[PDB]
Amino acid sequence: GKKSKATKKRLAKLDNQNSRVPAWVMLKTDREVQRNHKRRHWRRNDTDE
Amino acid sequence: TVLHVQEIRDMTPAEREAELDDLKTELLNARAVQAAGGAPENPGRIKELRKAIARIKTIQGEEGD
Amino acid sequence: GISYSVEADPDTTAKAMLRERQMSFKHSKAIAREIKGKTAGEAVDYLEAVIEGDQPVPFKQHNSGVGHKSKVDGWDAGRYPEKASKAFLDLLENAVGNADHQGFDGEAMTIKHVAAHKVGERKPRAMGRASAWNSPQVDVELILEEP
Amino acid sequence: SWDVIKHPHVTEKAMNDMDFQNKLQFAVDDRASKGEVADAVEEQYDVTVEQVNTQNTMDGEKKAVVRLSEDDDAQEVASRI
Amino acid sequence: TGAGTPSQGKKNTTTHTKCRRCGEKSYHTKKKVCSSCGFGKSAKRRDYEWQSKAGE
RNA sequence: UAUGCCAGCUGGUGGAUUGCUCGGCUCAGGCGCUGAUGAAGGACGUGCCAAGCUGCGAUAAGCUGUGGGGAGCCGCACGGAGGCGAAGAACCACAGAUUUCCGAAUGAGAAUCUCUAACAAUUGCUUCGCGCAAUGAGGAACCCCGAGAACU
RNA sequence: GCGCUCUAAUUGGAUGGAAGCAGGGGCGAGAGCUCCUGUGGACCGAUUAGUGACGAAAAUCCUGGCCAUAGUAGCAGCGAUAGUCGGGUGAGAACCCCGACGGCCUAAUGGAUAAGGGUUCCUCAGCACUGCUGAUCAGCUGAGGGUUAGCCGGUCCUAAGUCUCACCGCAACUCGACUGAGACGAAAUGGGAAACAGGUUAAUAUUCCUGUGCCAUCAUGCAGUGAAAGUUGACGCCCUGGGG
RNA sequence: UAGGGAAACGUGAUUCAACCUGGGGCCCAUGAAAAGACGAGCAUGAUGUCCGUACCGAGAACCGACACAGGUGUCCAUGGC
Ligand SMILES: [Cl-]
Ligand SMILES: [Cl-]
Ligand SMILES: [Cl-]
Ligand SMILES: [Cl-]
Ligand SMILES: [Mg+2]
Ligand SMILES: [Mg+2]
Ligand SMILES: [Mg+2]
Ligand SMILES: [Mg+2]
Ligand SMILES: [Mg+2]
Ligand SMILES: [Mg+2]
Ligand SMILES: [Mg+2]
Ligand SMILES: [Mg+2]
Ligand SMILES: [Mg+2]
Ligand SMILES: [Mg+2]
Ligand SMILES: [Mg+2]
Ligand SMILES: [Mg+2]
Ligand SMILES: [Mg+2]
Ligand SMILES: [Mg+2]
Ligand SMILES: [Mg+2]
Ligand SMILES: [Mg+2]
Ligand SMILES: [Mg+2]
Ligand SMILES: [Mg+2]
Ligand code: NA
Ligand code: NA
Ligand code: NA
Ligand code: NA
Ligand code: NA
Ligand code: NA
Ligand code: NA
Ligand code: NA
Ligand code: NA
Ligand code: NA
Ligand code: NA
Repeated sequence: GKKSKATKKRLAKLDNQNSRVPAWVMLKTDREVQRNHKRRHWRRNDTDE
Repeated sequence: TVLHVQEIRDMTPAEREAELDDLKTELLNARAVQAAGGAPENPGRIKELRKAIARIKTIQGEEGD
Repeated sequence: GISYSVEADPDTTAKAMLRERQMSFKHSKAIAREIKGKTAGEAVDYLEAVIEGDQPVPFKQHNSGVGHKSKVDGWDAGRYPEKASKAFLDLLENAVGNADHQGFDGEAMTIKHVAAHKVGERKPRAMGRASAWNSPQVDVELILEEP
Repeated sequence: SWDVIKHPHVTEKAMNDMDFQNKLQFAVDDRASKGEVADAVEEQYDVTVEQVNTQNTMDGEKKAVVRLSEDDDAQEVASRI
Repeated sequence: TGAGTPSQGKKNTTTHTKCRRCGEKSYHTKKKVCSSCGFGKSAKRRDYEWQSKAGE
């Protein structure tokens, strides 16, 4: 499928939101923050559009 | 910090444009370094370069340029 | 997790535990039951022979469908739990290790107490997926005592 | 207003182009055409731009591969910044 | 040919997409109309009283 | 005496219970419109490191002025490196600057991008020239004018 | 008449250890009241008058947790029966890698792609999670990197048809047929200006590099002032010859 | 005296996909349109921006809750016996 420059941007953002919660945030928050409640696998999940 | 408002106002419409372009170029090289795994940084500065630029711009507005 | 259910005397006794091991809980009950009263060393030789298949572990409670083994005495069914057994050897290697580091004769120490406990739920991680089925999670205490 | 050049795209592959084809790679703003990217570069660096290739990255940014004239030297340029 | 599983396999047509107006994946690209905000159908935004209990 | 029955003891599993409350629910007084000067809403950005939330908008967790406040500070968020503040910072109040794209969406088209100057469209006045203006959309419910069921 | 919540008045207890919980003693026909020990570590009553989302064994009741079932079924059945011996790495190897031997797939199990997916690609580090066993492997986990075009596509054109504006209808509209104008409507697979060869990376390649070539537009100069008639784009089904 | 190959770096033939060009037959069926191209020369120079481009394309990268025995379009229809 041929994507558009707009679509390609959204996907790019999505790929980026799909990253670990920086190692340091854990310490800064005394570990109250560990899970990325927004992890989206390519196969297991479905991105909008 | 290493730049103030009064000092920005004691400039001429040509001195700010001058100071401005200066910072930008400094900023740009700061970023260039960071991009290349820069280390000899002082993070509290690349942050300033942005605020200063803001200030110079805020002033170019007030002073009518 | 568990805590030692029995009370020991540091001057004449060693301790050892296994935590959240993913292995049959039913096999552990058997092994424990089986090696209790034995000598740390006797247990090791035993367990290794089991992992071999020359010695069968008597399955007295969880034996539905299990075929009879001629080497079982006083009983009939039994198997060769090599995974669960390899893990008891670790518990022993550790219990006998702590033993000597305390001027004891580990290999000759008696297994005064050994018991398995199902602990359940592994618990997902940060950057980690989830538990597939419901594999059992075992804990097991061991108390070595001077002869 | 928006600036044309964001910063130098520095990676192994970018190095090659630099050390081998006299090419400097940049992360530029996505609304920038090749020609705009061309000018901006010849200015902030003082050189002669021969050709510029662009690509919209899966990072939401536009990458530009800029080749300098035979006179200027990519390595020598990038070195100062 | 079952209407179930075996007919699920032909579903590779795109219809509803991210809406330029309300940001929902309800913009029907073949109809050019958002089933959520009504973008493409009306200037006023789609909204009905039955989207909630009568006395609320 | 195996397999085993009943009750207890020690440990576990489980998360009830008791205690606690940064959230709710309800009542009450006050107050009450926003938008072409482009709103409400959304997309995408923005941090030294930054995924979420909050904020902000290419001047991007912010810039300016006045007043308050005060030795501390760099949101949630307690890390690391670094920085800012007696040139009075942080923080609060009012006022101003900036304020990307889509969006009534208004030059034209388009799943938030693109193509070559624009109040598109409908109107009022009219220098009959978009020259000066109006409308559009939003809002918790309340309000006013029309259309108007069925279960029961 | 017993018990629960909170309000009030009157009156008490508690870090010299409240509530709750576990085990145990006494009272009451009983609802229940009370005490002792352990735990716990901060709240808790009594009497009177009130208050009410006030008492459960049940509803194929709801939600959560758990046991037996059971170390049982499945991990065999498909015209694709697939491995074996050595060796490498490794804490660990039936299944990760090398060699040999033996096989499997032939319109596909090969090659190129549309839709769709959306980073799944390459590299490095990992194995708690995922993989019907295992794993040193991986589409898994984490971090990095990666997609380069005048001549491949989109873009332009029009198809069935669609929308917009005007007009008209309707109580009215985000509704509705006609007419008029405008726009939209084809990425493998409609029409269409123009690219080939070789080389190159861990990952791109008619895009980058080397070589050669072609198309359009415009500017300049020369020619020509012919210029729009026409041809082309541009076409069904069946049989067949010739060139190649 | 491009390129490529370790080397040779062939020549003729038959049958001939692609491609090219014809003749015949059928219709109570008649088998798009428009942009564009040609018509209408040459030389030198300049410009040619914008979007897509990774990978899967399937008994594990798509739809089917799944690494699902299902479903899912095109071209390779000329490799040998
Ligand atoms: Cl079990
Ligand atoms: Cl009574
Ligand atoms: Cl393409
Ligand atoms: Cl003929
Ligand atoms: Mg990534
Ligand atoms: Mg059996
Ligand atoms: Mg490109
Ligand atoms: Mg049906
Ligand atoms: Mg528009
Ligand atoms: Mg009283
Ligand atoms: Mg009853
Ligand atoms: Mg239940
Ligand atoms: Mg049975
Ligand atoms: Mg075979
Ligand atoms: Mg891979
Ligand atoms: Mg590896
Ligand atoms: Mg079109
Ligand atoms: Mg075509
Ligand atoms: Mg490839
Ligand atoms: Mg490719
Ligand atoms: Mg199914
Ligand atoms: Mg499979
Ligand atoms: Na997917
Ligand atoms: Na039994
Ligand atoms: Na026997
Ligand atoms: Na026997
Ligand atoms: Na960047
Ligand atoms: Na108000
Ligand atoms: Na207006
Ligand atoms: Na963040
Ligand atoms: Na603002
Ligand atoms: Na006018
Ligand atoms: Na295997």
